[PDB]
Amino acid sequence: CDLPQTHSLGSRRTLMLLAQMRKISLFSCLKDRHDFGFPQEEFGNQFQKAETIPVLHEMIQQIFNLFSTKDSSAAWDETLLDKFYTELYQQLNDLEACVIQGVGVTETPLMKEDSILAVRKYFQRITLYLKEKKYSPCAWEVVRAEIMRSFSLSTNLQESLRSKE
Amino acid sequence: SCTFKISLRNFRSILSWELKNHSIVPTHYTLLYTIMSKPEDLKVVKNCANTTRSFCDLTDEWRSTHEAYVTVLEGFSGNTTLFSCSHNFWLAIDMSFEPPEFEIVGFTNHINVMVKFPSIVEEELQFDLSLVIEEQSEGIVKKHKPEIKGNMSGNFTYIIDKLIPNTNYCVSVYLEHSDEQAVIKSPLKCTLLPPG
Repeated sequence: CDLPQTHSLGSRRTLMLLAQMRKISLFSCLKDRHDFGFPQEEFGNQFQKAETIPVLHEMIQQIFNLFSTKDSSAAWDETLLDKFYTELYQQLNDLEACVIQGVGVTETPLMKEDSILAVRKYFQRITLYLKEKKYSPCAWEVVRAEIMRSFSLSTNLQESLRSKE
Repeated sequence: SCTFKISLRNFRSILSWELKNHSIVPTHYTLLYTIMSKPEDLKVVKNCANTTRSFCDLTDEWRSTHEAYVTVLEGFSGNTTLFSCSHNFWLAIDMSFEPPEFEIVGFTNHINVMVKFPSIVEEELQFDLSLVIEEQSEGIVKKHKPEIKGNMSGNFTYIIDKLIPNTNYCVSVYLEHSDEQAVIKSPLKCTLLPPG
């Protein structure tokens, strides 16, 4: 587990991989876009130090599964996806490490799973849109943007140092 | 053209738009922005609307420092829109930090690097980055990235040693995030310390 807050490269790398995974301009996609409603009250609220670790583990799992789909693997570049899968699994192991050890992670009530359920539902909405859009590149770009906006705010719990109040 | 360029002047993001004048010459422009989450909330920066300025600066307008703000420019030719190009920039990929002044003092055996960063409290600003001090002694290119935490709040003092007299070094100030992509190689300052 990562007890001392020295630095972090996991989120940084994953964030970069998603950036290089771009195909077209996002502003050129003003149609296949819609607020998916990224749950923040179950991410940044209450959950902070280690509390969001179980959520992140299952969240990345959803990301992994979604991107490992034959549909996603045919939308992005396999070369980038290869490292993406690697980084995702790397971070997955990093997160579950705290769950393996006797750290105060799974100490919270059913709320530790409730946040996860919210993620599964969030991704379900995404997949639903993808199905309707027939997994078009424009839709994927926005979907990727959502995952990019959500994932960044996922590890942001420790990366946040703007307001102490 | 629609060439957009952004520069960070003392933690402040200033963006400028380069437009060529073939025939029509638009003297006024309007800059709008939004988040990457959903391009449905189009917002326009005050003062940077219907103005004769070719650049727009902001301070707290960009709250999503951990996101990619999409850029859109509306080119108006007097009283009619001519063109509108779409672009996007990632702060964690660019973050061009050049304006900050940097000094270096070469002694008989050690180098005193002193970067002048904006005096600000790190506990009041979310800034995830790794400042790297570039070194080039006698042509030898080297890079050093020390503890930025609590050191980028003002004069960044870094001591470079393990060298020999007559070493001409060129120091550059750049930063990395996920990888060595944001190579903002600022004007290399070449200084020669006492020879031998």
